[PDB]
Amino acid sequence: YMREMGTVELLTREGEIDIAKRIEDGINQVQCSVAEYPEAITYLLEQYDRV
DNA sequence: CACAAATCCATTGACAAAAGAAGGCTAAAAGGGCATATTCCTTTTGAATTGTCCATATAGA
Repeated sequence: YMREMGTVELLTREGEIDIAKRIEDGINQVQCSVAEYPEAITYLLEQYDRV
């Protein structure tokens, strides 16, 4: 385990910021893909009524 | 050998204890959420197999 974790190198602070921006990009892409789906709204409407 | 009485087995009935449940409770058990910065652990003996040279037989030059 120590070897396989030692091959990978650490991160720079700006590096971590880059990775975080990548994650936001992914999550926003998936939220937009959900947004182009009408039943994505229908399910939330039904659930609110349930509450 | 029949008729008169004391002694048995059965239901009425009620009555108290006991248990199966149900709810109301409370102790407890299990999640979840934490944002100055944390970067690589602490005795031999023998046999059988496996990896290492050696004899050697053959094939080209």
